[PDB]
Amino acid sequence: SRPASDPQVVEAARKEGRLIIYSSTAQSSAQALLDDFRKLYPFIQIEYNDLGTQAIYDRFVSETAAGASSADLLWSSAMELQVKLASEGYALPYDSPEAKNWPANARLGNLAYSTTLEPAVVVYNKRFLKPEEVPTTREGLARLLQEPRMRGRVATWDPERSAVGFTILKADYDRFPAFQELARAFGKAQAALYSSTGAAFEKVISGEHYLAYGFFGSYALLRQRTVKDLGIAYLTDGTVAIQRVAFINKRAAHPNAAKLFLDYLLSLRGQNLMAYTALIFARRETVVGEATPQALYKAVGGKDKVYAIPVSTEILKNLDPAERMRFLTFWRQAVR
Repeated sequence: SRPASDPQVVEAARKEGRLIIYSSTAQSSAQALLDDFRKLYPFIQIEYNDLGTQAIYDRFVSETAAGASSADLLWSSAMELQVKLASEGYALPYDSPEAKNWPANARLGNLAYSTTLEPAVVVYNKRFLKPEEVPTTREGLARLLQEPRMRGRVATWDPERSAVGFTILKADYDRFPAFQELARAFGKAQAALYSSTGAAFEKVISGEHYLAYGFFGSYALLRQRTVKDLGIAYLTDGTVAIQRVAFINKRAAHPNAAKLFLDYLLSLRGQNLMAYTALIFARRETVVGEATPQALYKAVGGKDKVYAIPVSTEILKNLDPAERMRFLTFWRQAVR
């Protein structure tokens, strides 16, 4: 199919001829979306900047303050930092014709959009933990992490170096009491903390760690295709899902190309490519592939077991000084 972007937007994008993206989405995961978008619009040259979540925010803020050339479109899993920018005058307001059935809690009006529904999962090395040895609950994981063989064998986010690590672990801490017992077991097992999914996965795949907690199901599914010893367990006591937020730079030199790419990401065509080929867990329910809401809900025991972090200014509470102090003070004491 073809995204329902307005014909006048398509022609204005052709005049621009160019699209600059700042994205946290691994190029390995995004590449099939970029390639399909270029098939749709061969007259748009894409510059894809694969950057850390904190670095996107810092660089966009600096470039905008200096009046400098910046991104047309920002796409990031650090939901608080995306919602912060889009609620502070950095977003081009645009009603996507592809987002008409987006729930209100999946969009910041016309300022920013959910593009995914990606679970925080457990990945493990099947050579060292068999599927049946991996518990699917926080209390069961706390129990496994008491075992001497697990000491040195756990990876999780560093929520002080990854903005999305913070998004995920803060939401886990807020929603699941059992997260506290688990975080103390991170301490017991001397969990190593990583600022990126790839650094954690590299150590699970070598076997330096047996298990990684809290990383994206999308990246786990894509890595599984080339690494057969990679296992994925879905939490059945409650799964946190992030929504990667896209918005258009208000000061985009190529606003119309950004509109076409945003529409593409929200379209059936783009969400189906996520679900089927990129193995990015899609936001749209009416998709076919492995990385779908249907598949996620089946793995966790139902939709009610998924806490989907909303694309809302309410989540800026996570950036409040008192709220970061409570979370970090507890976190640092538990995992030392």
